[PDB]
Amino acid sequence: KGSVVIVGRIILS
Amino acid sequence: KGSVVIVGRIILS
Amino acid sequence: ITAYSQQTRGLLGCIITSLTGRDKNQVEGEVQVVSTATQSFLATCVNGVCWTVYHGAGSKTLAGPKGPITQMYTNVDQDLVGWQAPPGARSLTPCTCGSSDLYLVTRHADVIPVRRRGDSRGSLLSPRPVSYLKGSSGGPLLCPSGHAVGIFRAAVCTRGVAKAVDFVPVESMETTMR
Amino acid sequence: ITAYSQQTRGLLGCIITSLTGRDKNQVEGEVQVVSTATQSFLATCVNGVCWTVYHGAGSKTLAGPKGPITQMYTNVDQDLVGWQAPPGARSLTPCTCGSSDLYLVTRHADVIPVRRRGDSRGSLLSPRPVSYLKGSSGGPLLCPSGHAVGIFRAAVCTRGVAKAVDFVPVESMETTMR
Ligand SMILES: [Zn+2]
Ligand SMILES: [Zn+2]
Repeated sequence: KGSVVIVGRIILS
Repeated sequence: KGSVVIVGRIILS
Repeated sequence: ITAYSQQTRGLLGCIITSLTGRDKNQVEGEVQVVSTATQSFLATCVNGVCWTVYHGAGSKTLAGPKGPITQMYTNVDQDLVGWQAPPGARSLTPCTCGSSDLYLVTRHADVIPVRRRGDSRGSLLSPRPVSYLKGSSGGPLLCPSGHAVGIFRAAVCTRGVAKAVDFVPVESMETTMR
Repeated sequence: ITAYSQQTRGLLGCIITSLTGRDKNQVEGEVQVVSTATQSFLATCVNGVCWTVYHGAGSKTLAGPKGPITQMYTNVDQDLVGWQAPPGARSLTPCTCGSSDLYLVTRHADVIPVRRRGDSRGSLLSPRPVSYLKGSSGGPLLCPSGHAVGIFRAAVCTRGVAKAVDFVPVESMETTMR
């Protein structure tokens, strides 16, 4: 089946 | 804009 | 009852099929999972017509085999909307049995038992969190036999917990079709 | 506490990566922004595991460096689903240390104050429309120390605006791991 896919990130600071 | 598309299904049993 | 999901398109096809309006695919099952550019919910075929909720579909057409299909119905106040069922489209038969023992078949093929608390509500015996239900409005509510008794409109939440739900009675869809 | 969103993919990337199921790019950051065909949401690593909400992911696999990662954990009743964290992920460490001062981080990167009002309850200071938290399900709730107290499930909203948040508490994620 189709997969979830990381599209970007939120970098904590 | 556009139409509502059937994206998948749920077969009952 | 039991049911299973089956993806039939990815983003690129939803897109293309959203702009050309023509769905060149075989419809199967009874409840389909549909999408727009900003939302995905369910739609089910009762009496040869694809019902869904107004807060999802709104007034858009349904991409179909010869081009987009126009709404056959539109009860904005009832939050109901419908399209004539395109070729095939297995259709659940109206209730008959008046069984408080309802069945909510969620958008991920999950079936969860619901106890009819009346004309248009049904309590969840096992009170799940409200978010579980996201993307499942429009889905069917059956009774042990596999008959359609409604369309999931909204979960009656309390402190983020979906204690019960609200469905359009199939009798009301019928009144419309009258 | 602060955050800055970083896009790493686009349509082609999601469409192909979601087909092959193999993501060559490298994970980085505590909270990644994931996406399927119909919806986009967030995922946050806590204790070396990619936790997310069941409504958004269902039972799909994550596209990974060596192919599709199967879900390691799946706690449907709490709308939770977690994958074994891929390399490059700076995992967060749990917390829940009596503090009632939380900070919800959204998918556009805005850290908003949530006063804990229970175990999975938390009123906001600054009310926003339900429209302001769409696509942030699966986000993390950070106490002042920068340690995760839970995963955001959905806004607790009253006819229009969002008042509180319902979250799966870190503790519950810990017990699900056992
Ligand atoms: Zn019946
Ligand atoms: Zn802390």
